[PDB]
Amino acid sequence: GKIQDSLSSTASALGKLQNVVNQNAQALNTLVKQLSSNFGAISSVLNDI
Amino acid sequence: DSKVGGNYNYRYRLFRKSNLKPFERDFPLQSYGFQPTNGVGYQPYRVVVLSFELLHAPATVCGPKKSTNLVKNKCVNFNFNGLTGTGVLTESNKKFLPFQQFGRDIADTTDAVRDPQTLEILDIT
Amino acid sequence: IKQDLICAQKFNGLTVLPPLLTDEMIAQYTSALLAGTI
Amino acid sequence: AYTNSFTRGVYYPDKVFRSSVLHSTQDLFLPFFSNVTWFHAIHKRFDNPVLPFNDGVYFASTEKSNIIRGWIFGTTLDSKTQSLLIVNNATNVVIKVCEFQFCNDPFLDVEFRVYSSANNCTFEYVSFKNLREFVFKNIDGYFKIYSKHTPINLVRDLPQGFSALEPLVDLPIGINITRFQTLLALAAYYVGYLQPRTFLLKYNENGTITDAVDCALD
Ligand SMILES: *[C@@H]1O[C@H](CO)[C@@H](O)[C@H](O)[C@H]1NC(C)=O
Ligand SMILES: *[C@@H]1O[C@H](CO)[C@@H](O)[C@H](O)[C@H]1NC(C)=O
Ligand SMILES: *[C@@H]1O[C@H](CO)[C@@H](O)[C@H](O)[C@H]1NC(C)=O
Ligand SMILES: *[C@@H]1O[C@H](CO)[C@@H](O)[C@H](O)[C@H]1NC(C)=O
Ligand SMILES: *[C@@H]1O[C@H](CO)[C@@H](O)[C@H](O)[C@H]1NC(C)=O
Ligand SMILES: *[C@@H]1O[C@H](CO)[C@@H](O)[C@H](O)[C@H]1NC(C)=O
Repeated sequence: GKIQDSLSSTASALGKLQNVVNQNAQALNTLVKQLSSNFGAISSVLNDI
Repeated sequence: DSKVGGNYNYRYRLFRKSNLKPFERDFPLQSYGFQPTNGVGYQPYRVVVLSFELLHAPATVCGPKKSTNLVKNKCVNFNFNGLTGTGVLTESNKKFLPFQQFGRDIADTTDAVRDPQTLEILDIT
Repeated sequence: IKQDLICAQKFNGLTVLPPLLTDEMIAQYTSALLAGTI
Repeated sequence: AYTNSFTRGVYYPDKVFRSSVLHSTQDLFLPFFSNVTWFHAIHKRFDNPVLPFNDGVYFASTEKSNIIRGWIFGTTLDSKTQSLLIVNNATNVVIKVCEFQFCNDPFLDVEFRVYSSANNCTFEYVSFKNLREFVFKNIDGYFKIYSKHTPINLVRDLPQGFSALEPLVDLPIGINITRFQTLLALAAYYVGYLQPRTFLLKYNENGTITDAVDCALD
């Protein structure tokens, strides 16, 4: 029963899991964010170029 | 522009304290020696610079291209005011304020457009 | 089944495959192991 | 006088719709909690001084009975150079770019004693209880005006609240502007100076930005 209340009370006990999933998103996020990067060209969009 | 007597109406700023900022306009003024006997490199040459600015803002000036009937539900090649891409076009409830014409996604890629002929906001997927 | 951040990631070719063992078969395995233990 | 500009000077930075997203943008915005200069229109107090215009200016006007009725922009204000005059007179709104010859104290009466001559005219167009937020900006020959109106019930201060500003008009005046002066009718008005700052805007599902955050306030 003490576990049932504990998991119902705290949210950090599952940190080791969220730390995984968050990263799976975060790296994906920056993997999309690099599309906005121009890398030195005159425009960062392909159809513009 | 090379009258025989010397078209001295044309002149250039010979001296200035510091280099001026780009696209700025202002004895410091000396006349050109434009005469018909002047050689190549010394003759008068007219210059016109077309400094068109194209950040995604309501466009108003561009060449002859015939617009055609717009279709929905079927993904096609599209070109709105020079913005070229491919995708489906669907009626969008994303309420652009009267100044917005394009919408961009997280990837800095367009996902919503205002048609230049009918003032309607359309989602692109 | 895709038919938002998730959609923006997906549209650029970044797709997510589903795990073979869905949550139901994982729960069944857990229940089996628990029953065996008890 | 000076007043703390708690949460003002924010405008939509671009013409892109977004919703439920935090967006970072670098643009000439008003820094939060800055000392904006305060002018009054009492009875007695009719101050209409000429204020410098650099890197864009945010204007706020707590008004009743429509006292503030326009603005002038220039660099010499003596017909030596061009100047842009925006007026909302009892018939309509008129904007006009000319080498105007101005009076020492330009004002309107309920008269049009604002300028005495217009030599060379190039661009022309003819169309407390209230609060008007304007943000003026002059970039590469294009003068942009953002404008928002809001009802208020306050006595002698800028309300502490948040409201995004929306663009209304962009003019290709292309003239050099260094100073400005508001036009009064014979209320209170705050002036603040815009700085290049990076901001964080929170779009909500409806697409109207709800929160703004400085990257260098503290
Ligand atoms: C604009 O006017 C100011 C003040 O007269 C002057 O210092 C500045 O050089 C002018 N800019 C241009 C581009 O002429
Ligand atoms: C252009 O489009 C608008 C909106 O559809 C319409 O009212 C107008 O008549 C059109 N003009 C021409 C010349 O097609
Ligand atoms: C604002 O006013 C306060 C109090 O007088 C002063 O301490 C501070 O330096 C001022 N800040 C600015 C930006 O003028
Ligand atoms: C307001 O200004 C316009 C533009 O100059 C002018 O035509 C009109 O007569 C003015 N109205 C009044 C009441 O002064
Ligand atoms: C104003 O117009 C007159 C008449 O064309 C001209 O002589 C003068 O140079 C102009 N002043 C300017 C453009 O500042
Ligand atoms: C969006 O606007 C609707 C209509 O007024 C309102 O009911 C809703 O609460 C708004 N939501 C947000 C997040 O502003």
